[PDB]
Amino acid sequence: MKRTWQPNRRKRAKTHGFRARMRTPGGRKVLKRRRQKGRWRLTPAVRKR
Amino acid sequence: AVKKFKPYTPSRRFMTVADFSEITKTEPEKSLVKPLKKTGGRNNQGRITVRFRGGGHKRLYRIIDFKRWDKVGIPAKVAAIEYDPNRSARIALLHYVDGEKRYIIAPDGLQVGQQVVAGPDAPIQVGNALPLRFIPVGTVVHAVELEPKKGAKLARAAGTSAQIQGREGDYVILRLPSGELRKVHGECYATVGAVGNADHKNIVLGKAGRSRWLGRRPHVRGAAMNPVDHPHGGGEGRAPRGRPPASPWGWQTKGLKTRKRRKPSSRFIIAR
RNA sequence: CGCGGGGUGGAGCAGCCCGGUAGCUCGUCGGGCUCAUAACCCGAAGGUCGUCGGUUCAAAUCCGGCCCCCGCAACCA
RNA sequence: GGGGAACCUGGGGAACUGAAACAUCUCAGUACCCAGAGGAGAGGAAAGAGAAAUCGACUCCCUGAGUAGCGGCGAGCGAAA
RNA sequence: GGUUCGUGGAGCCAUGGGGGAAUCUGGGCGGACCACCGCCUAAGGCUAAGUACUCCGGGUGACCGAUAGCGCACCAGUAC
RNA sequence: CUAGCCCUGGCCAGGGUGAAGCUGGGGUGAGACCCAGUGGAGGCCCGAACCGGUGGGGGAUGCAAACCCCUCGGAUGAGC
RNA sequence: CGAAUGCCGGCAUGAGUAACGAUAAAGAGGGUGAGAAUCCCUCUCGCCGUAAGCCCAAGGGUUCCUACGCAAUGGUCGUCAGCGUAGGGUUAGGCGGGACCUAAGGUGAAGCCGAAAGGCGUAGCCGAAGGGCAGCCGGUUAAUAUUCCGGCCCUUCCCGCAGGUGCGAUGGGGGGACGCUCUAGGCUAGGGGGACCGGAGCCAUGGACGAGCCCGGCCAGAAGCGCAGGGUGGGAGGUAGGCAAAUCCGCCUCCCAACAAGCUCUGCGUGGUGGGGAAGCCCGUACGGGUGACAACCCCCCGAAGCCAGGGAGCCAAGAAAAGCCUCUAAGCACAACCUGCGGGAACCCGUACCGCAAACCGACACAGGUGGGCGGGUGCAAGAGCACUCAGGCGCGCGGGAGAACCCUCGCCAAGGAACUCUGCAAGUUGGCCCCGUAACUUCGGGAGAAGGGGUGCUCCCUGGGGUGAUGAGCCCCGGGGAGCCGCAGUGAACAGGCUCUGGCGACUGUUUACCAAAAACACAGCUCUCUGCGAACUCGUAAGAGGAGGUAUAGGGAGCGACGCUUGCCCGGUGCCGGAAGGUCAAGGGGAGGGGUGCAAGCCCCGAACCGAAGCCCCGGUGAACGGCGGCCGUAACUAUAACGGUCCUAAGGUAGCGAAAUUCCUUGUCGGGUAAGUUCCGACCUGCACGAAAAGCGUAACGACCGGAGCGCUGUCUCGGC
RNA sequence: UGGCACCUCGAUGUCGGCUCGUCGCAUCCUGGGGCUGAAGAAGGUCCCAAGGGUUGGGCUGUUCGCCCAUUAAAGCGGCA
Ligand SMILES: [Mg+2]
Ligand SMILES: [Mg+2]
Ligand SMILES: [Mg+2]
Ligand SMILES: [Mg+2]
Ligand SMILES: [Mg+2]
Ligand SMILES: [Mg+2]
Ligand SMILES: [Mg+2]
Ligand SMILES: [Mg+2]
Ligand SMILES: [Mg+2]
Ligand SMILES: [Mg+2]
Ligand SMILES: [Mg+2]
Ligand SMILES: [Mg+2]
Ligand SMILES: [Mg+2]
Ligand SMILES: [Mg+2]
Ligand SMILES: [Mg+2]
Ligand SMILES: [Mg+2]
Ligand SMILES: [Mg+2]
Ligand SMILES: [Mg+2]
Ligand SMILES: [Mg+2]
Ligand SMILES: [Mg+2]
Ligand SMILES: [Mg+2]
Ligand SMILES: [Mg+2]
Ligand SMILES: [Mg+2]
Ligand SMILES: [Mg+2]
Ligand SMILES: [Mg+2]
Ligand SMILES: [Mg+2]
Ligand SMILES: [Mg+2]
Ligand SMILES: [Mg+2]
Ligand SMILES: [Mg+2]
Ligand SMILES: [Mg+2]
Ligand SMILES: [Mg+2]
Ligand SMILES: [Mg+2]
Ligand SMILES: [Mg+2]
Ligand SMILES: [Mg+2]
Ligand SMILES: [Mg+2]
Ligand SMILES: [Mg+2]
Ligand SMILES: [Mg+2]
Ligand SMILES: [Mg+2]
Ligand SMILES: [Mg+2]
Ligand SMILES: [Mg+2]
Ligand SMILES: [Mg+2]
Ligand SMILES: [Mg+2]
Ligand SMILES: [Mg+2]
Ligand SMILES: [Mg+2]
Ligand SMILES: [Mg+2]
Ligand SMILES: [Mg+2]
Ligand SMILES: [Mg+2]
Ligand SMILES: [Mg+2]
Ligand SMILES: [Mg+2]
Ligand SMILES: [Mg+2]
Ligand SMILES: [Mg+2]
Ligand SMILES: [Mg+2]
Ligand SMILES: [Mg+2]
Ligand SMILES: [Mg+2]
Ligand SMILES: [Mg+2]
Ligand SMILES: [Mg+2]
Ligand SMILES: [Mg+2]
Ligand SMILES: [Mg+2]
Ligand SMILES: [Mg+2]
Ligand SMILES: [Mg+2]
Ligand SMILES: [Mg+2]
Ligand SMILES: [Mg+2]
Ligand SMILES: [Mg+2]
Ligand SMILES: [Mg+2]
Ligand SMILES: [Mg+2]
Ligand SMILES: [Mg+2]
Ligand SMILES: [Mg+2]
Ligand SMILES: [Mg+2]
Ligand SMILES: [Mg+2]
Ligand SMILES: [Mg+2]
Ligand SMILES: [Mg+2]
Ligand SMILES: [Mg+2]
Ligand SMILES: [Mg+2]
Ligand SMILES: [Mg+2]
Ligand SMILES: [Mg+2]
Ligand SMILES: [Mg+2]
Ligand SMILES: [Mg+2]
Ligand SMILES: [Mg+2]
Ligand SMILES: [Mg+2]
Ligand SMILES: [Mg+2]
Ligand SMILES: [Mg+2]
Ligand SMILES: [Mg+2]
Ligand SMILES: [Mg+2]
Ligand SMILES: [Mg+2]
Ligand SMILES: [Mg+2]
Ligand SMILES: [Mg+2]
Ligand SMILES: [Mg+2]
Ligand SMILES: [Mg+2]
Ligand SMILES: [Mg+2]
Ligand SMILES: [Mg+2]
Ligand SMILES: [Mg+2]
Ligand SMILES: [Mg+2]
Ligand SMILES: [Mg+2]
Ligand SMILES: [Mg+2]
Ligand SMILES: [Mg+2]
Ligand SMILES: [Mg+2]
Ligand SMILES: [Mg+2]
Ligand SMILES: [Mg+2]
Ligand SMILES: [Mg+2]
Ligand SMILES: [Mg+2]
Ligand SMILES: [Mg+2]
Ligand SMILES: [Mg+2]
Ligand SMILES: [Mg+2]
Ligand SMILES: [Mg+2]
Ligand SMILES: [Mg+2]
Ligand SMILES: [Mg+2]
Ligand SMILES: [Mg+2]
Ligand SMILES: [Mg+2]
Ligand SMILES: [Mg+2]
Ligand SMILES: [Mg+2]
Ligand SMILES: [Mg+2]
Ligand SMILES: [Mg+2]
Ligand SMILES: [Mg+2]
Ligand SMILES: [Mg+2]
Ligand SMILES: [Mg+2]
Ligand SMILES: [Mg+2]
Ligand SMILES: [Mg+2]
Ligand SMILES: [Mg+2]
Ligand SMILES: [Mg+2]
Ligand SMILES: [Mg+2]
Ligand SMILES: [Mg+2]
Ligand SMILES: [Mg+2]
Ligand SMILES: [Mg+2]
Ligand SMILES: [Mg+2]
Ligand SMILES: [Mg+2]
Ligand SMILES: [Mg+2]
Ligand SMILES: [Mg+2]
Ligand SMILES: [Mg+2]
Ligand SMILES: [Mg+2]
Ligand SMILES: [Mg+2]
Ligand SMILES: [Mg+2]
Ligand SMILES: [Mg+2]
Ligand SMILES: [Mg+2]
Ligand SMILES: [Mg+2]
Ligand SMILES: [Mg+2]
Ligand SMILES: [Mg+2]
Ligand SMILES: [Mg+2]
Ligand SMILES: [Mg+2]
Ligand SMILES: [Mg+2]
Ligand SMILES: [Mg+2]
Ligand SMILES: [Mg+2]
Ligand SMILES: [Mg+2]
Ligand SMILES: [Mg+2]
Ligand SMILES: [Mg+2]
Ligand SMILES: [Mg+2]
Ligand SMILES: [Mg+2]
Ligand SMILES: [Mg+2]
Ligand SMILES: [Mg+2]
Ligand SMILES: [Mg+2]
Ligand SMILES: [Mg+2]
Ligand SMILES: [Mg+2]
Ligand SMILES: [Mg+2]
Ligand SMILES: [Mg+2]
Ligand SMILES: [Mg+2]
Ligand SMILES: [Mg+2]
Ligand SMILES: [Mg+2]
Ligand SMILES: [Mg+2]
Ligand SMILES: [Mg+2]
Ligand SMILES: [Mg+2]
Ligand SMILES: [Mg+2]
Ligand SMILES: [Mg+2]
Ligand SMILES: [Mg+2]
Ligand SMILES: [Mg+2]
Ligand SMILES: [Mg+2]
Ligand SMILES: [Mg+2]
Ligand SMILES: [Mg+2]
Ligand SMILES: [Mg+2]
Ligand SMILES: [Mg+2]
Ligand SMILES: [Mg+2]
Ligand SMILES: [Mg+2]
Ligand SMILES: [Mg+2]
Ligand SMILES: [Mg+2]
Ligand SMILES: [Mg+2]
Ligand SMILES: [Mg+2]
Ligand SMILES: [Mg+2]
Ligand SMILES: [Mg+2]
Ligand SMILES: [Mg+2]
Ligand SMILES: [Mg+2]
Ligand SMILES: [Mg+2]
Ligand SMILES: [Mg+2]
Ligand SMILES: [Mg+2]
Ligand SMILES: [Mg+2]
Ligand SMILES: [Mg+2]
Ligand SMILES: [Mg+2]
Ligand SMILES: [Mg+2]
Ligand SMILES: [Mg+2]
Ligand SMILES: [Mg+2]
Ligand SMILES: [Mg+2]
Ligand SMILES: [Mg+2]
Ligand SMILES: [Mg+2]
Ligand SMILES: [Mg+2]
Ligand SMILES: [Mg+2]
Ligand SMILES: [Mg+2]
Ligand SMILES: [Mg+2]
Ligand SMILES: [Mg+2]
Ligand SMILES: [Mg+2]
Ligand SMILES: [Mg+2]
Ligand SMILES: [Mg+2]
Ligand SMILES: [Mg+2]
Ligand SMILES: [Mg+2]
Ligand SMILES: [Mg+2]
Ligand SMILES: [Mg+2]
Ligand SMILES: [Mg+2]
Ligand SMILES: [Mg+2]
Ligand SMILES: [Mg+2]
Ligand SMILES: [Mg+2]
Ligand SMILES: [Mg+2]
Ligand SMILES: [Mg+2]
Ligand SMILES: [Mg+2]
Ligand SMILES: [Mg+2]
Ligand SMILES: [Mg+2]
Ligand SMILES: [Mg+2]
Ligand SMILES: [Mg+2]
Ligand SMILES: [Mg+2]
Ligand SMILES: [Mg+2]
Ligand SMILES: [Mg+2]
Ligand SMILES: [Mg+2]
Ligand SMILES: [Mg+2]
Ligand SMILES: [Mg+2]
Ligand SMILES: [Mg+2]
Ligand SMILES: [Mg+2]
Ligand SMILES: [Mg+2]
Ligand SMILES: [Mg+2]
Ligand SMILES: [Mg+2]
Ligand SMILES: [Mg+2]
Ligand SMILES: [Mg+2]
Ligand SMILES: [Mg+2]
Ligand SMILES: [Mg+2]
Ligand SMILES: [Mg+2]
Ligand SMILES: [Mg+2]
Ligand SMILES: [Mg+2]
Ligand SMILES: [Mg+2]
Ligand SMILES: [Mg+2]
Ligand SMILES: [Mg+2]
Ligand SMILES: [Mg+2]
Ligand SMILES: [Mg+2]
Ligand SMILES: [Mg+2]
Ligand SMILES: [Mg+2]
Ligand SMILES: [Mg+2]
Ligand SMILES: [Mg+2]
Ligand SMILES: [Mg+2]
Ligand SMILES: [Mg+2]
Ligand SMILES: [Mg+2]
Ligand SMILES: [Mg+2]
Ligand SMILES: [Mg+2]
Ligand SMILES: [Mg+2]
Ligand SMILES: [Mg+2]
Ligand SMILES: [Mg+2]
Ligand SMILES: [Mg+2]
Ligand SMILES: [Mg+2]
Ligand SMILES: [Mg+2]
Ligand SMILES: [Mg+2]
Ligand SMILES: [Mg+2]
Ligand SMILES: [Mg+2]
Ligand SMILES: [Mg+2]
Ligand SMILES: [Mg+2]
Ligand SMILES: [Mg+2]
Ligand SMILES: [Mg+2]
Ligand SMILES: [Mg+2]
Ligand SMILES: [Mg+2]
Ligand SMILES: [Mg+2]
Ligand SMILES: [Mg+2]
Ligand SMILES: [Mg+2]
Ligand SMILES: [Mg+2]
Ligand SMILES: [Mg+2]
Ligand SMILES: [Mg+2]
Ligand SMILES: [Mg+2]
Ligand SMILES: [Mg+2]
Ligand SMILES: [Mg+2]
Ligand SMILES: [Mg+2]
Ligand SMILES: [Mg+2]
């Protein structure tokens, strides 16, 4: 029953990435409230090598 | 001609493929004068704009010569005839003395080893390219420029052929494959002859499959969709149009002329 | 049994909406033409305008009931 | 060059609702988007107001006034001296 | 488009398009318009103060008192 | 996730039928054509993986927010 | 505050009830321990084996190993653990990425466009399981190893010495470079054998010390050699092309060479040399360690879908780029510089534990689901990755114990009958592999065909014909034919393996579909017609720029409808649509001002406003039906009745032709006749008063296909009589 | 078959079949019995009386119904 969540590092760092948010003017605003709100994680955690 | 197949399978009972007799000796293309990575993909930046396009065999573009006036005088021996998968018509690979090789959308009657050339000088004969106005009024030609030095454009679709009717001051009258009569500038080069493989029009795809090979995706009829999707759709149990036949977008499809009126192009044309 | 149209000499239609007279084609009847019939020519006759009541000075024609004929409707159940 | 809770100017700019239906009208130049400004910003020394031959840059508060007016003259909106 | 002004007798201040002056006996305004009579000088620019806000610091409360009070008095914008 | 398309890779046991072409023979003025043999075609056939999901039964606070079992469809293609 | 299926919290009821997550299965003796069916050990037993076993990628992130433990988590127990605490553990120039390349796509100097945010976009840059690039076999740890160590073998950089040479670019050229299907010639992994070689041992219960039983008979390896095969003509003249230049490529001409030889480059053997190396027996918690050995390490046969590989043949749908790498010359420099030897140095960053078809990934769970790549042994069954059993290896699924009721599930069998069951033979049966007979209508000649329906199939001895490896013989494998004979109820002896005919409707056909109630007669489809489009095409996305169309150009693009194929596709443009009409009527801003008005003492300043000139559209004239659409009513007549070819009359734009027809269309209607059945509202054939068929929303047919829907029959059956065990 | 709409629209699942029945009598059969246009045998009709029986098939989703073959008979109706 193949589900909705199929993990993929690149796909995730490239989609909701920090540099991604910066690229777009809407991305910026996200962070902006994420900061204002006082979140410990602005972007999702996902690493590599 | 065209080969037919014994019906040892349905979808074969009617299939026919163009024979490749004059396909000279080839198969592989000249890797200099072409090919070029051909950017395949059925739409513009983003959305799709030409429905039912997609998939279907890989393809390498053949950068063919469309302005022979480049090398006036310099002649060429017709090296061979190749299959180009980007155009109904066949093509000719020629060797100029100059040492430069080019491909020329090949005309009917064209023979390997035979010779040809371009320029005012040139003799009126299959393959030679001349400024329209230096052509014998009434001699059919193919590959024709529209406005001088702006490349070839009319007639280049297999069996296609334009014909001189007469000339006026600068222009010469031409009857394009559309029966339409038009005037073109004398300076526009045209290469005498008449394209070839005039049979293409007689191939029978045979099976839904082959239409995908070419790269043509299944085409949904309007009367199948739903109102939201198309002007022809709903109530079902089949149904007549119920309004003048329309396009997905709304314009009448049978009749309604679309050539814009106030065009500059007119004043140079006289009916289709 | 809802809604709409209609029923005029032997046949098929018009007249009615804007009430006072009922017209047309065919057929029917007499005369002619032809050896004779048909065709054709001349002339003629022929109708409670479904039916019962009502409106008016007067009704096919305007109003109402009854009857018959045709068209559409009879759905969510 | 980017940031800053609100406040500020400008460039854009809705709809639900109200009208006991809805279409002009209202909700509103409101929400939200964008750019810029700074501890403020805006405005500011008259081609002004208005009837007094009068006042005298701008800004902000109270009155004037829910007046004058505006308005499917409906719902409602609403100054300045 | 703005003004109370939704074409209305619609002026005034802005303009997108078109036409297109003048230099002070020149030129705008006083709610169509004209004549009187007044008012003011447009098409460059700057300017404190009084005003608004409160992330931050402090003071008070006929304010709350751990289901209340900020979502968090507790390592919460966390765990999840 | 799901739909489509673009770039680059991968996958499809084993069987079966046997097209065109060739070669020889036959035939004819020359042919078409007729035989064998070779040959290997095809949204061709039987059938695993693989992709499906036809009928029936179970499951129905499940093993499971779509599953299990038997049984079927396609399987070099508009294939996965 | 009692109520808002109110909000938060707590605790009840059902209930000691249903459950405890695949019916692959367990049993005993020792151990340990406060306490064990549940943990360690050993012996039996069962299950997986194209796996339920190995290796890799993603994802997960310490779950790896070890020492202590058991409150909680493990659907029971727990002395165990993937759980708690603590400590170890993941070692490279050559493996994978980065210091190399380019794909789609991103981004993007120029430059374009946008009210702002921002949208495009040339070169370049980023971008990979694609390209390019230097390593194998062993030993070692509790836990890492193509990294540590051993043996053998390579790769670039910098410097140095010796020797060649016009050396040299981000530029020119070559190459890299490429499809699908079918294939050859050799090899290899891998496997089967052996009368031969090496081995601890065993003769058990009647028999055998036998060319017996049983275990094992290899792996890596530079140079040079061989044995396969891939690559590539050498010269000389010219030269106007490869956007500078070339001695290079590309062209012409002439010499030699020519299904080769030569030079090259792989693979495969062999190779100096190095390493491994059962069974069984002995210790032994664990699960390793000796011994076997100075182990032997040889011969045949089968053999890849893997290698040689850019090999070959055939076909059309005609099959990436860039760098490395060669070569050619530019500025330069020619004491440089490259090229070749040989020495000596230099050689970074990140990953490397462990699970990995799963109790460690995606499914809230130790969830009977889902997850890409490679290896995946042996025997048999015609083949195979199938089926049955079994190696290596790994498991008995984290609740058990007894009983032996109903009832449910899954399964087996059955008297006689056989579909009488039922909406329907739904379900279940029947049939099923292979070899050989033998097969009808109809047909688009292919098909229908595995049509149907038959027989054979085991084992023993004899005779004999062909293949491949040796060599033309031996053995070893692989294809046959004939002749006798044995035994069972039965010989594809178990497991995998069509039930079959006849005749209708729909769709031609293989395909698609409502992920999670519909797979269909619906969609698609080749094909046919219509209509737009002459190229800065038409159409589509976009405010624009730009882009798709297309690096296409009417044998092509877009839009629509029908929908293989055959035979056909009637009549009507009155209304609507679309096409054509340089005339008319109407027609808005605008032009034009007849003439009127408000003001001033006036010059003037301001307003109106009729002619008449003024588009497209509309009206008006024509066309057009595989454009939207439409395609009559009433009376009357013939040698008996009946009907009605014929007629009369209204009405129209015209008044349904062919062909079909109680139909996927028929209301009345189980229409009326025939056919099938003992009996037939359905079914097949007819007839036509077609409520309300009918010609590309096609008409009527049609071979072949349909997990489509309907009606017969044969076979066989627990579907049923009617249940039973 | 309807009319009314009274409880139920925070839900009272509708035809038919199968299974399991049970009740009524306005008795289909078998028991009594009066009449009779009752010789007999058969019937007709009406009165008592359900105690117990009340078949199997073909066509239809059918209930009903039409048939085939029998029978002592092949009852009708209530129980959402
Ligand atoms: Mg989820
Ligand atoms: Mg992805
Ligand atoms: Mg090629
Ligand atoms: Mg290239
Ligand atoms: Mg984009
Ligand atoms: Mg493909
Ligand atoms: Mg098409
Ligand atoms: Mg279609
Ligand atoms: Mg539809
Ligand atoms: Mg849409
Ligand atoms: Mg629409
Ligand atoms: Mg429609
Ligand atoms: Mg319909
Ligand atoms: Mg024409
Ligand atoms: Mg009524
Ligand atoms: Mg009458
Ligand atoms: Mg007479
Ligand atoms: Mg007469
Ligand atoms: Mg009268
Ligand atoms: Mg009267
Ligand atoms: Mg309705
Ligand atoms: Mg209904
Ligand atoms: Mg800022
Ligand atoms: Mg604003
Ligand atoms: Mg609204
Ligand atoms: Mg309202
Ligand atoms: Mg409303
Ligand atoms: Mg307002
Ligand atoms: Mg200020
Ligand atoms: Mg002031
Ligand atoms: Mg208010
Ligand atoms: Mg108004
Ligand atoms: Mg306004
Ligand atoms: Mg004024
Ligand atoms: Mg202006
Ligand atoms: Mg003045
Ligand atoms: Mg002004
Ligand atoms: Mg003014
Ligand atoms: Mg005034
Ligand atoms: Mg003033
Ligand atoms: Mg100034
Ligand atoms: Mg200031
Ligand atoms: Mg404070
Ligand atoms: Mg304090
Ligand atoms: Mg208190
Ligand atoms: Mg709180
Ligand atoms: Mg706080
Ligand atoms: Mg605190
Ligand atoms: Mg998927
Ligand atoms: Mg799809
Ligand atoms: Mg792919
Ligand atoms: Mg064959
Ligand atoms: Mg010959
Ligand atoms: Mg043959
Ligand atoms: Mg042949
Ligand atoms: Mg062969
Ligand atoms: Mg197939
Ligand atoms: Mg098939
Ligand atoms: Mg299958
Ligand atoms: Mg595989
Ligand atoms: Mg299923
Ligand atoms: Mg079920
Ligand atoms: Mg159930
Ligand atoms: Mg099948
Ligand atoms: Mg198959
Ligand atoms: Mg209360
Ligand atoms: Mg209970
Ligand atoms: Mg119980
Ligand atoms: Mg459960
Ligand atoms: Mg229980
Ligand atoms: Mg369990
Ligand atoms: Mg035990
Ligand atoms: Mg024990
Ligand atoms: Mg156990
Ligand atoms: Mg054990
Ligand atoms: Mg032992
Ligand atoms: Mg096996
Ligand atoms: Mg597999
Ligand atoms: Mg398991
Ligand atoms: Mg990982
Ligand atoms: Mg996890
Ligand atoms: Mg941990
Ligand atoms: Mg240990
Ligand atoms: Mg322990
Ligand atoms: Mg515990
Ligand atoms: Mg547990
Ligand atoms: Mg559990
Ligand atoms: Mg426990
Ligand atoms: Mg475990
Ligand atoms: Mg632990
Ligand atoms: Mg090393
Ligand atoms: Mg690795
Ligand atoms: Mg470096
Ligand atoms: Mg570095
Ligand atoms: Mg580079
Ligand atoms: Mg890089
Ligand atoms: Mg690119
Ligand atoms: Mg930029
Ligand atoms: Mg961009
Ligand atoms: Mg790059
Ligand atoms: Mg490659
Ligand atoms: Mg690579
Ligand atoms: Mg490389
Ligand atoms: Mg490497
Ligand atoms: Mg080697
Ligand atoms: Mg390990
Ligand atoms: Mg190792
Ligand atoms: Mg080493
Ligand atoms: Mg080397
Ligand atoms: Mg030197
Ligand atoms: Mg030298
Ligand atoms: Mg050189
Ligand atoms: Mg030089
Ligand atoms: Mg260079
Ligand atoms: Mg170089
Ligand atoms: Mg190059
Ligand atoms: Mg090729
Ligand atoms: Mg081979
Ligand atoms: Mg070997
Ligand atoms: Mg071997
Ligand atoms: Mg073998
Ligand atoms: Mg063996
Ligand atoms: Mg052996
Ligand atoms: Mg061996
Ligand atoms: Mg032996
Ligand atoms: Mg031997
Ligand atoms: Mg021995
Ligand atoms: Mg020995
Ligand atoms: Mg021995
Ligand atoms: Mg010994
Ligand atoms: Mg011994
Ligand atoms: Mg011995
Ligand atoms: Mg013995
Ligand atoms: Mg042995
Ligand atoms: Mg042996
Ligand atoms: Mg080996
Ligand atoms: Mg070796
Ligand atoms: Mg040469
Ligand atoms: Mg030369
Ligand atoms: Mg040159
Ligand atoms: Mg040059
Ligand atoms: Mg060679
Ligand atoms: Mg070699
Ligand atoms: Mg080697
Ligand atoms: Mg060697
Ligand atoms: Mg050794
Ligand atoms: Mg050993
Ligand atoms: Mg050893
Ligand atoms: Mg011990
Ligand atoms: Mg032991
Ligand atoms: Mg030893
Ligand atoms: Mg020893
Ligand atoms: Mg071989
Ligand atoms: Mg292979
Ligand atoms: Mg091969
Ligand atoms: Mg290869
Ligand atoms: Mg090849
Ligand atoms: Mg070769
Ligand atoms: Mg120089
Ligand atoms: Mg040097
Ligand atoms: Mg060197
Ligand atoms: Mg060295
Ligand atoms: Mg090193
Ligand atoms: Mg490791
Ligand atoms: Mg590892
Ligand atoms: Mg595990
Ligand atoms: Mg593993
Ligand atoms: Mg799996
Ligand atoms: Mg796997
Ligand atoms: Mg595993
Ligand atoms: Mg476990
Ligand atoms: Mg977990
Ligand atoms: Mg478990
Ligand atoms: Mg699982
Ligand atoms: Mg899990
Ligand atoms: Mg899948
Ligand atoms: Mg899978
Ligand atoms: Mg194998
Ligand atoms: Mg064996
Ligand atoms: Mg096997
Ligand atoms: Mg056997
Ligand atoms: Mg087999
Ligand atoms: Mg298996
Ligand atoms: Mg098995
Ligand atoms: Mg064995
Ligand atoms: Mg084992
Ligand atoms: Mg495992
Ligand atoms: Mg065990
Ligand atoms: Mg269990
Ligand atoms: Mg386990
Ligand atoms: Mg038995
Ligand atoms: Mg049996
Ligand atoms: Mg029986
Ligand atoms: Mg029997
Ligand atoms: Mg039977
Ligand atoms: Mg029978
Ligand atoms: Mg039956
Ligand atoms: Mg029956
Ligand atoms: Mg029955
Ligand atoms: Mg049936
Ligand atoms: Mg069945
Ligand atoms: Mg059988
Ligand atoms: Mg059988
Ligand atoms: Mg035949
Ligand atoms: Mg048979
Ligand atoms: Mg048989
Ligand atoms: Mg035997
Ligand atoms: Mg003999
Ligand atoms: Mg023999
Ligand atoms: Mg032999
Ligand atoms: Mg061999
Ligand atoms: Mg034999
Ligand atoms: Mg005997
Ligand atoms: Mg026998
Ligand atoms: Mg026998
Ligand atoms: Mg068998
Ligand atoms: Mg058999
Ligand atoms: Mg069997
Ligand atoms: Mg079987
Ligand atoms: Mg079968
Ligand atoms: Mg059929
Ligand atoms: Mg039918
Ligand atoms: Mg179909
Ligand atoms: Mg058809
Ligand atoms: Mg569909
Ligand atoms: Mg599907
Ligand atoms: Mg569905
Ligand atoms: Mg389904
Ligand atoms: Mg299907
Ligand atoms: Mg057609
Ligand atoms: Mg547009
Ligand atoms: Mg088209
Ligand atoms: Mg077209
Ligand atoms: Mg259709
Ligand atoms: Mg059709
Ligand atoms: Mg018409
Ligand atoms: Mg018309
Ligand atoms: Mg007309
Ligand atoms: Mg027109
Ligand atoms: Mg005017
Ligand atoms: Mg005017
Ligand atoms: Mg005046
Ligand atoms: Mg006056
Ligand atoms: Mg004035
Ligand atoms: Mg006009
Ligand atoms: Mg009009
Ligand atoms: Mg009709
Ligand atoms: Mg009929
Ligand atoms: Mg019938
Ligand atoms: Mg019929
Ligand atoms: Mg029918
Ligand atoms: Mg009958
Ligand atoms: Mg029957
Ligand atoms: Mg009948
Ligand atoms: Mg029809
Ligand atoms: Mg019709
Ligand atoms: Mg027609
Ligand atoms: Mg039609
Ligand atoms: Mg038909
Ligand atoms: Mg048919
Ligand atoms: Mg199909
Ligand atoms: Mg009632
Ligand atoms: Mg209700
Ligand atoms: Mg309730
Ligand atoms: Mg309820
Ligand atoms: Mg029922
Ligand atoms: Mg009684
Ligand atoms: Mg009696
Ligand atoms: Mg009966
Ligand atoms: Mg039936
Ligand atoms: Mg009853």
